[PDB]
Amino acid sequence: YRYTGKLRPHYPLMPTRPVPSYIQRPDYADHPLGMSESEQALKGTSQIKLLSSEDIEGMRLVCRLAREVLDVAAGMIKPGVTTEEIDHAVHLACIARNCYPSPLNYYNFPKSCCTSVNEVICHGIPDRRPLQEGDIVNVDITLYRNGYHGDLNETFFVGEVDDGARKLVQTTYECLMQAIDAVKPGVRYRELGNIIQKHAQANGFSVVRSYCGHGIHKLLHTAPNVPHYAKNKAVGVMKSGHVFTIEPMICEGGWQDETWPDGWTAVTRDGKRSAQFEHTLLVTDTGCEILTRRLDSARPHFMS
Ligand SMILES: [Co+2]
Ligand SMILES: [Co+2]
Ligand code: NA
Repeated sequence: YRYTGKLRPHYPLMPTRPVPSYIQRPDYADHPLGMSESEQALKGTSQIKLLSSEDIEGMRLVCRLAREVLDVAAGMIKPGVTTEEIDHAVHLACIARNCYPSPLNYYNFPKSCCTSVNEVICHGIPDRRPLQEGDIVNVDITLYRNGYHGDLNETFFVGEVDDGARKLVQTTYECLMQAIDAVKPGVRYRELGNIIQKHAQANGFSVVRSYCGHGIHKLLHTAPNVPHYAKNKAVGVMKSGHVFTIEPMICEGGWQDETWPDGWTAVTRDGKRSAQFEHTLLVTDTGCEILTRRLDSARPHFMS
């Protein structure tokens, strides 16, 4: 394998962390290949759940808890901390809130969150590498509580970063918020990619194509499929009670991605940096509820 950049995996990984049996587990947790029966049984549909009041409550709860866990991780971002150390703290924080870390054994994914550094686009595997001054790192938190998943991520600065990092991360956040600001009943899912790419391109950045936002609730990913690039073919129309993510991945260079031999880590083919932000959203009649929002600050962590 030829690496696309400077980053390398730092093995071995610490042994898999167990989750006490009293925490309720999603179906894939105990599947030998981490496949999800319940996702399989809805594999290939494009019908979008309209959430019940019970569902809405379940999604508010897990999404609030997911935010608390991201906030734990955010508190640890500094030079010298390894992504495995972050993942360990995330693992314990999920358990402390009676949640299962959704990534863990999802299709045999080995860790309890995704940590994506620099040229990693998404799905980086926490490992023994200490963060370096100048890095950018995304932590993507998914929790499972009482049958529901919630999903968010932020990109963070590790110490002082260069002007390119500041611009990439600011622009990515702007793309997310512009997309969120358009969400409301009657809007086509395919429209969000138009808004995102327009802002990305205006700032000299490209938009990852191979990864999309997604429905989420009792399934970790389901309809709708939500591309972040212009003139996509996404199917469907937003309706009150829809819940899905918007999670744009923006790149300094080209949009092309490839996967490491680990089968998870997605990287820019050119080795240039990529940043991401994600919220889980619930479509309401005036617009949407940002289920994963910060409650105690107006702004994401990187603006500190
Ligand atoms: Co997501
Ligand atoms: Co996510
Ligand atoms: Na990155």
